[PDB]
Amino acid sequence: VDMYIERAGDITWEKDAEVTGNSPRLDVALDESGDFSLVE
Amino acid sequence: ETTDGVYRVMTRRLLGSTQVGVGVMQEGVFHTMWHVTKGAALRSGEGRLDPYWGDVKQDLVSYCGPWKLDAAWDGLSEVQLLAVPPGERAKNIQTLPGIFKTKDGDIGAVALDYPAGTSGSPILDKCGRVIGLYGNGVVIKNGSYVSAITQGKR
Ligand SMILES: N=C(N)N[C@@H]1CCCCNC(=O)[C@H](CCCCN)NC(=O)[C@H](Cc2c[nH]c3ccccc23)NC(=O)Cc2cccc(c2)CNC(=O)[C@@H](CC2CCCCC2)NC1=O
Repeated sequence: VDMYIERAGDITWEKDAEVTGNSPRLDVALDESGDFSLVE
Repeated sequence: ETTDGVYRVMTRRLLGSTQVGVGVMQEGVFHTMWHVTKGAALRSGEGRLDPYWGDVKQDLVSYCGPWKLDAAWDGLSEVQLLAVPPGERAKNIQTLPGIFKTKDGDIGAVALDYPAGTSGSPILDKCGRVIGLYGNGVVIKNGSYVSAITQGKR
């Protein structure tokens, strides 16, 4: 299995970008395997 | 072979390639999410990058050296996901993070949905610093996605 990387761009902030998405406040738990879960 | 930038993480078998993730090269260290590589070595041009550090619970791994990304979301400002989806050009998406409330403190979180192979795309503050990586999160009731802004310890 050949796992490799290739450049995709410079890391910069974009002026006048698309502002989208909501901003949810969520109670969550994190297990030792790195999985988040929602708290009922 | 280690020039700063955002990179696609690819796999190739006997046919074409697949994009399994994304990562950040900074200060000679490559940073990505553990579930992208499982700590496998990465080919970069002619060279090889070896895993140096990782933590399955943080879902992070670095190559060539210790974790270098230390910028933190200020809890207040909008951020940009520098999304690098498979087969698509890198695109900046600005958003106001929500919050994961956990027993061990609050983590900023972004309500943006992309394919699995977008994992490891960096999240930026206004100065262009990487405040975390995208791709470890939760699915809510309506089926949409919320990613933690996952940041390691330097
Ligand atoms: N499911 C939605 N809406 N969006 C996800 C976004 C994935 C972004 C990158 N991160 C991941 O791949 C991680 C890997 C694993 C890390 C583990 N430590 N993964 C995840 O965090 C979640 C975790 C999770 C699964 N269960 C949960 C329940 C509660 C809380 C947490 C979870 N894992 C999933 O989300 C798996 C899943 C579950 C169900 C369905 C699908 C995938 C199929 N969806 C997709 O094929 C794409 C579709 C988008 C493409 C772009 C346009 C918008 C749609 N979306 C998606 O694949």
